[PDB]
Order: sequence, then C-alpha cells, then structure tokens
Amino acid sequence: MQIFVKTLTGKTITLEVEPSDTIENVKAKIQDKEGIPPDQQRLIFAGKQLEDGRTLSDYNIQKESTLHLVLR
Amino acid sequence: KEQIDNLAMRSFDALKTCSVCITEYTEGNKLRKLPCSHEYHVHCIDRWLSENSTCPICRRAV
Amino acid sequence: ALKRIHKELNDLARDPPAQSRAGPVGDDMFHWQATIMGPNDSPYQGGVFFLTIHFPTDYPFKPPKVAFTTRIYHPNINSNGSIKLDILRSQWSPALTISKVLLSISSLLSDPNPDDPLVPEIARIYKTDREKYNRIAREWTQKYAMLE
Ligand SMILES: [Zn+2]
Ligand SMILES: [Zn+2]
Repeated sequence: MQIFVKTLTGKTITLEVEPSDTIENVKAKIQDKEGIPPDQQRLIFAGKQLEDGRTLSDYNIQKESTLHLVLR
Repeated sequence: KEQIDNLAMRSFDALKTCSVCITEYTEGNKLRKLPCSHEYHVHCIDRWLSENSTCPICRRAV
Repeated sequence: ALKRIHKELNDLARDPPAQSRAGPVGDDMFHWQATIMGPNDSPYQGGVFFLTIHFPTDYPFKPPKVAFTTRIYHPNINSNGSIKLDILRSQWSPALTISKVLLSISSLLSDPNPDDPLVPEIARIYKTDREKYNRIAREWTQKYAMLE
C-alpha cells in the first residue's frame, strides 16, 4: 500500500510499503527518498510514538494513512 | 534585500495555501518560488528571509 | 500575527491533537495555556502536564516561549519549565504551528535526549541508573499531575 509521511513543516512524501514492514524499514525508505538518516527520525501516528521493530499492522496503519515525522 | 529581489517572483489559477500565514492565495497576490520548489507569498517569505536564510519547509539554504 | 494565532486556534477546534489541548486563557489571545497527556509508554502515563505559551508580536517569525508549569522529572526540562527543543530556538520555522510543537513535546516525553540535556543530573541518572529515573519520574508524575 501507499502511505504519506508529513514532516512538521509540511514536507509531504509518499511511501511504497507493505503492512509487514517494520518502522525501521519505513525509516530506511524515508532515507531512500529524502536522504535523512533513520537515527534522526521519529515517526508518530495517532498521537502515539512508533517503536522500532513494530510493524504497520501493529498500529492498524492502512491505505492512504499519514504518519508525522519529527527530526532531531 | 536585493538578494530577495533576485528571486523567482511571478503573478497569480491555483489556490492552495501559503504555509507561513496558512491562507489561500487570491488575486493580487504575487508568489515567490524557491529553488527547492517551495512557493510562498512574497510578503511572508520576504519578512522571513530578512533575518534568516532557510526555506521554511525543507530548511534548504537560499 | 493575530490572524495566524486565530487560525491555529480554529484549526485546533476542528482537529483536536490527540493527547494535547491548547487555547487562550482570558481575553488575551497572545497568552495560551495547554495541557499534554503523558505518553502511555512513558513513565509519565496518566499524568496531565500544563504549559504556558507566550507569543511574540512578530509571530510566527519568532518561536513562542513555551514552558512547563507542571513539574516533571525529565532530562530536557529544568525547574523553570524551559524546554531544550530544536524548533523552539535555532530550528524554528514559520511553517510550524502550536499543534506541531505539542506533537514534538509529546515525542520528547516519549523519547528523551540525554546526550544534549538541560538537567545534567537527570541525564546521568537516566543513562546510568534507569530504574531510579523511571521510579522518580513516575512518582513525580503521580505527585504533580494526578490526584486532583
Ligand atoms: Zn503567506
Ligand atoms: Zn525548501
């Protein structure tokens, strides 16, 4: 499925993902598209911080869902 | 200030929303597009770049 | 300036930012108060932390003074409530809103940063004796953000 990742400023990127993808894999794809290392990324969905190692299906992330990205 | 003048300033079409003031573009507004493809109000990006040198969205320097 | 603040307030009215609420105190639109719910993973779970938000007259071109009025045991928050956060100083951008700042603060509550701390003692305790950190933080939350 495709998802959206929006930074706080408003930088909107579209990601190609599998529901079985871990959050670290999503951060790796974010680095592929935008070029920010994953250790500096913090992903949030539904007001909940996403743990590294958890899958998209753990959080019920579905089609056209929007994550929020916090830099560091 | 002349560095601000030497920027991709164009006339008004599309509406969208300027990320700074969070307002829809209308007639009479003049848009300014940065090399980082980000477009803003001329007024807003001018008052921003007067004391900073980064794009408000992706933080690329201008 | 003022219309930007009113627009942010209306957008908060339309879209409540989950574990965060914010709004003006009295007839002063430039002084806001906010409440943040402690992250459920964090030892701050169950607590409600208050914050004062002072907007400058040239907002959003200057970041607001955001400070914790509720005491909290966090390495990035001192007793004066000041927050060592990137976007409240050097990394500020006029594209940011109060909702996004509150999201950042909730993320900081979930995932602290002890390597660039504001209270070095709590940073030492956090990186060397995590049991003591979590214990003192949980009892701080229960003593200053619960009961009443
Ligand atoms: Zn504008
Ligand atoms: Zn840019």
